[PDB]
Amino acid sequence: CIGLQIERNRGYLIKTPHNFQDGSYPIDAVFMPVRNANHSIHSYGNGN
Amino acid sequence: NEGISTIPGFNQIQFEGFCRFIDQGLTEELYKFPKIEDTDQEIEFQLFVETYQLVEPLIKERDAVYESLTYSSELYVSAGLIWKNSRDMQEQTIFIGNIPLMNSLGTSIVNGIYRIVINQILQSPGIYYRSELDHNGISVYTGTIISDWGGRSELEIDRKARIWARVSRKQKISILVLSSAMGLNLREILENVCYPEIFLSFLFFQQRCELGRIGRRNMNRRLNLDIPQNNTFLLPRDILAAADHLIGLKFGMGALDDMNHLKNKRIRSVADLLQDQFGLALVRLENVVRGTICGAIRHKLIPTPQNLVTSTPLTTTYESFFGLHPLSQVLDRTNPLTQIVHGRKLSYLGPGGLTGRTASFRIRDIHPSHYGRICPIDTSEGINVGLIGSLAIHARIGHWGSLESPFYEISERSTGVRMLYLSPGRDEYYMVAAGNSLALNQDIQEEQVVPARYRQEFLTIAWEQVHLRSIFPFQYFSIGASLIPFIEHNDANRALMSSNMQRQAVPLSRSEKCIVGTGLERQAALDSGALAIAEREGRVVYTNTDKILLAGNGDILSIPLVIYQRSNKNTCMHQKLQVPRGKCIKKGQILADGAATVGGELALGKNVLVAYMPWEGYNSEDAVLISERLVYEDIYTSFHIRKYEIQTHVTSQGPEKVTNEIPHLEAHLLRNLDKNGIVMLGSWVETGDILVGKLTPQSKETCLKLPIGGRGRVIDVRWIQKRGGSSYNPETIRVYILQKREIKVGDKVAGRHGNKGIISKILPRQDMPYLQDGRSVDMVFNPLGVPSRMNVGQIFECSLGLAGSLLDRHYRIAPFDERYEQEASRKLVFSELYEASKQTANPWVFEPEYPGKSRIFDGRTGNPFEQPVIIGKPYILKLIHQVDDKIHGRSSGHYALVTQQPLRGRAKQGGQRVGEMEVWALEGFGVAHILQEMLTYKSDHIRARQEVLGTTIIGGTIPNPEDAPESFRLLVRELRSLALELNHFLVSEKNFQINRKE
Amino acid sequence: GDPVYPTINYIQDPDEVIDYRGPDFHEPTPNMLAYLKEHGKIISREELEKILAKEKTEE
Amino acid sequence: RRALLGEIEGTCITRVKSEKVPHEYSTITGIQESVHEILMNLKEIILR
Amino acid sequence: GKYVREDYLVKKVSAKDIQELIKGERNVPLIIDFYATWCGPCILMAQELEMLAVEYESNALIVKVDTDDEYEFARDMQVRGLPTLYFISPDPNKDAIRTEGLIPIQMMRDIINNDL
RNA sequence: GUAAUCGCA
DNA sequence: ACAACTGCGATTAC
DNA sequence: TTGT
Ligand SMILES: [Zn+2]
Repeated sequence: CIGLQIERNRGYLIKTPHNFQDGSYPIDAVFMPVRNANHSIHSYGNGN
Repeated sequence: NEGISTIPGFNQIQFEGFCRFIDQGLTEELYKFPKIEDTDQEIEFQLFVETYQLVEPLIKERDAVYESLTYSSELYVSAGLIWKNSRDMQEQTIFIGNIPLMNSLGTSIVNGIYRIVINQILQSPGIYYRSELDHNGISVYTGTIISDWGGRSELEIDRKARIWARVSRKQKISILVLSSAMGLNLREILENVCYPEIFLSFLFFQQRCELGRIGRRNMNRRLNLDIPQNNTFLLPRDILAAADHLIGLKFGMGALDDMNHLKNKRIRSVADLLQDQFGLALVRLENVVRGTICGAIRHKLIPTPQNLVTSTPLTTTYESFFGLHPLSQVLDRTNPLTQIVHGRKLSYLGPGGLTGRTASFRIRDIHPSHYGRICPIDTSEGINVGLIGSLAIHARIGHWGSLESPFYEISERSTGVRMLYLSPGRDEYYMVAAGNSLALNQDIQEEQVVPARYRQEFLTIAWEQVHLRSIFPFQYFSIGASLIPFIEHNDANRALMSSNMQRQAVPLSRSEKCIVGTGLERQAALDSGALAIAEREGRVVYTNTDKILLAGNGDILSIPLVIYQRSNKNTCMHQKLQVPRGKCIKKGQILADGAATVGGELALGKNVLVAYMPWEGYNSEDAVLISERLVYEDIYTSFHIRKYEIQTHVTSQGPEKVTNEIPHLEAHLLRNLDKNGIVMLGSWVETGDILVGKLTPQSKETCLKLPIGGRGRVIDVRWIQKRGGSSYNPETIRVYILQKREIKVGDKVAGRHGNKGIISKILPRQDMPYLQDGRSVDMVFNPLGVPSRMNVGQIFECSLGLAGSLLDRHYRIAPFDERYEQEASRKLVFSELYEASKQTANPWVFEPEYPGKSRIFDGRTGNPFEQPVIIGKPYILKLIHQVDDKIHGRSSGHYALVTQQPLRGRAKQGGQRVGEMEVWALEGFGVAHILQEMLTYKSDHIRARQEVLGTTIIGGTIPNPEDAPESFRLLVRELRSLALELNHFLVSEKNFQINRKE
Repeated sequence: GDPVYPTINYIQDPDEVIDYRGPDFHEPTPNMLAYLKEHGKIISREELEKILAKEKTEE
Repeated sequence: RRALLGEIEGTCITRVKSEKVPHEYSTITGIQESVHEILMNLKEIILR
Repeated sequence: GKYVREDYLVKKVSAKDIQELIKGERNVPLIIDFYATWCGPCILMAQELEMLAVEYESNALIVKVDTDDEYEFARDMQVRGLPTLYFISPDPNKDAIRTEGLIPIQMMRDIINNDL
């Protein structure tokens, strides 16, 4: 049996409250859904 | 029989030394013990040496390390005491004492501490024949004889024959007189010696003649003698011969001896030290037996043998040896590599050896004899440079105390192949060629030429004349240097730096193997001792985190694992199961993986994407810019465990009492304490909290507090009641906190090629430069270090790593791959990159225009960079030195009792020191007031310092101190204790009056 | 072109458990206590106890 | 590129409460993984 | 061998030992391996035979014969080359299976389980 | 508070 | 008889 | 030790 708290934020969260209510451990979370991205720009060959 | 077809065990040296010790040294020492007979009736006690039997330890190693007890064996020998009145000898077995036992890894457990015995290199006894040129005239020739104790029976020759010994402090001594005293009748002397015309024309004792077996052999070698090995004494024939050679040197018929040659040196192992310690313990035992016999005679009682002997001498001797000897050091357990590299050290400095200052320059350089036997790139940086070195991988210690190396014999014979551990002096008279044979010039292959070694020289000869060949790749290096991939492309100077920096790595929370490696990590992790290797074949019936059950041949064996332990250097030790339930394991395979080891190979770092370019100055000098991915993904997270202990020392007036309820303390603290005065497990603590609370009546509050920087969970606490000290001893309470440390600005990172840096900025992934793939680089390094420190193998590594990551391959490459062809490393690297580019169609990985270089973009603006950059995935390690450990700051807290200056050390919360080289700079700048303030009220002036806090809190101006500091006053007091006065005596220019300042 | 020395020698599987019973590894390291006991260098506590009991019974 | 990486937010587990564990660096009987390993596993739980 | 376990579990028997084993009665399958120190492939075969002996602790007997010491016996057994394995069944009416070359360990297991 | 030993740059 | 880099930090042993 |  374990309890979980779910939160919605952005970026990465540092587990600042290490000293807190007993029995609950805070885990740092990364709220970045996109893993990687890339773009490329090719010409169209339209003259002027 | 072993080590001639594979790499030998790294800990085999200590193993065989301890084995030879237990086999022969104990009996040899017990043989030389004298018969105790000190009385008129001559009551004689004897120890039957034949009945020598060691007994297994009563406790285990896991109990000795836990209870801080020594791991030793019981020596029981039957003894017979013949009483004077009884006229008979009663025979009983007595417990002489404890003898420490060595683990399979080479370490010993004494008082719960892991300690290793470093070997020592000492000059062998023998005759040496040095020469020295005089200021005016012919060169003086001298011959020195060296004994085991260290005697120096020198012999010298002047412009004339003048065979004069330098034993006496006086001008000289007659060699003929010494020979006549030896027993020569002045006729057989001239009859036996060669060139008798020169001898005839010219017109304490036990230690000098205490030549060892080794000494005897050497004497025989240099001076051809047929004296049997057994007669280990300085015979006069040896002296006569010595004289003959000496005179012969004057006429050119001789060769001087090199005292830096290995053949002239001996190696002392753990056996040699333990034998001497056992001899000293036996001497103490004989003294104690004589004393107790004298006492029993005074008390008119004939006692049993057990009453005479006490277990004190052996135990106290071995304890003092392991505690205070300069060749017994605590094992370094920062990482598995340190445990193995610590036991391979050979040291010149030590008891009976050259001190740092004493050592001449010649001593500290490589001698051609060191090839294959000693590491030429592993030394200790500092004042002891060239005095502390490691031991080659394939070396062994010989029967005669000489390091031996394995040489293949290419000479044709019945077997046609041999692997012989030739000693240092023997390999000199052989043509040893390290080159290959892949050359044909329209003639027979044996007519080809190859570089070779002969008579401590280098030359080129035909393949017909080469007797030996050095085939082993890791023969000339050590464990530290051999773990450097592409070492040929790196400078020899940076190799020492890389070997030293590999030792500093911190075991991380997670471990990953290296894509590029040398293939020695496997045996390194095998012999490190932090791995679970089965000692029996069978099947794993039960798998658990704490223990593993192995069922074989109808027997079940339980192996206990290590779960978050603590090392000597505040590094966590943990083990994880590798084999699943229901598979068979042989005797020797890996059951579990320890810290800094994954899949059975040493893993001291991670593989991260790296680009070599300058980025906005953040890479100036050496400095690294890293991304936040290493932070929020726990790539370089590590666990560090520090212990704090305070003993409950019982004073004569009152014992210490441990209570939780202690007044005069705030309610914010003491929350973690239990009913008893100790912190609870699983409690988060910080700086300034109370871990153990004590009343300390003698009341007061000698408690345990946390220092600056200590913020970790309390994993475990131990109440250790101390016993065995012949009386009630204080209890010991040891707390352990675990601090999880992430990668931060100020941490040091390094690469296996000698590249070291300190993190300077943690940029986000969006600002980091990205490749054409779209992935941001994890680190950015400065490209100007390569021409500076001459590290080219790093480029190779990076590229091969990128290739491997893409193709999912790991490369274990032996060093010096250019023995096959030219540019073998370049061909391999470019071939693997092309394949990666073709298989995963990323054209960027191999650019035909610039192989190994790609064109990346800027994360900030999105514009491509002008020139291509190197993209790779090297192996980066995180070093032990960390910013948190190095941070320090003092305002005004504590002072020394006598000096009254601020205290020293970071743990003691002390300030920084203004030395003489900084006072000089301050005086050159002209800042007199700053120097005066630092020299008086920030350091030593008690009154001024007391007033400084008040003046700063109120805000008033701080007056200039006029009184002398406590340092000057101390001097005056000291000098006046030395009957010397000192008075300031300032004179006023206004009224011409003298005023004394006290 | 292709290297003379085969690359397959350097290639190694990433998730591979190193078998220490291969041809390139030495013999397994024997535990010091068991190695000394098997050769008779160190006796067990039972043998010493039996010897002491026999010596006491003889006396 | 700068929007997809750093300007998109998500949801993740931020706090875990365990029943009868002394600390997060210990082992519980009946589970092959320690508390820290369980926290690391829960850290990689993707939610929407 | 009480304190330290033996590293290798396959014993080198002679030709007379094999003749006595075949002539006598057996309750477990028998595996005969011909090897020579010189053959390279045999170095691997020996490792797989060690693994098989560990997997079959007392349900099968595994022995090895050196061809250098017994060449005539190996020639009489119709042994063409070195990586050869002889599988002797326990019941003496069934036919022995001879395998040549390096074969996977699973093949050996299946042969011992079904064919023998 | 002193030593020993190692490291650091 | 005298002196031979500067400091810092860690450990164990008294 | 190395030299003073
Ligand atoms: Zn190379």
